[PDB]
Amino acid sequence: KTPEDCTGLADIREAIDRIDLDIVQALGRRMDYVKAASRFKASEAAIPAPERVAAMLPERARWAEENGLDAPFVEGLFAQIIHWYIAEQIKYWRQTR
Amino acid sequence: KTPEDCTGLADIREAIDRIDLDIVQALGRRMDYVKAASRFKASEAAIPAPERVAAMLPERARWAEENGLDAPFVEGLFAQIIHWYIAEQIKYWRQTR
Ligand SMILES: O=C(O)c1ccccc1O
Ligand SMILES: O=C(O)c1ccccc1O
Repeated sequence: KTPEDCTGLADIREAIDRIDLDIVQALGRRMDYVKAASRFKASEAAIPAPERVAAMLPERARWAEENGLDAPFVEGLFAQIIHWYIAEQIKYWRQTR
Repeated sequence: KTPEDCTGLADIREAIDRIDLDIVQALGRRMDYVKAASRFKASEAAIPAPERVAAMLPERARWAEENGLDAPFVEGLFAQIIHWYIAEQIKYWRQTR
């Protein structure tokens, strides 16, 4: 149901649970691409790609802005996420070669 | 392209940007449902529903477990997301109710 067709918290919570599961499934598939990424790193030191992160974060802020969400909170959340995936990628690189 | 069909970082980053966009879009729609939730609350006090949050978090850990992601990271990320939405819902309630 749309937010305005929701008759109570049962409806609201079904939709929220679905959206959050979608997010979890996307973060899981995100990990697949991050591991695949390590095939195109020339060295371990290539992994963090700070210029790439610098480009990503304002992009995510813009998306926040365009979707009616506080840009600082979303951008900072994605800073945490991206740096966490980087850390995982390093660990994965080390463990698989 | 699938992670395994990606032929370089150009392909990897296209898919990651698509995934991160879907996540921002989903957080955007989630906000609509959180604000709609408020017309089913009594005062600033019924808003945080601690019994609801407590059931939510290990459900999110489980989904992370089933999607091959570190469960504390995902559980911790959602504690952060959920508590920020509660905050926004209180602000929203003050502003409109
Ligand atoms: O996960 C990412 O988005 C990322 C970005 C830059 C470098 C390494 C990474 O894992
Ligand atoms: O955003 C939520 O998931 C939430 C959960 C419990 C209480 C208030 C809320 O906004």
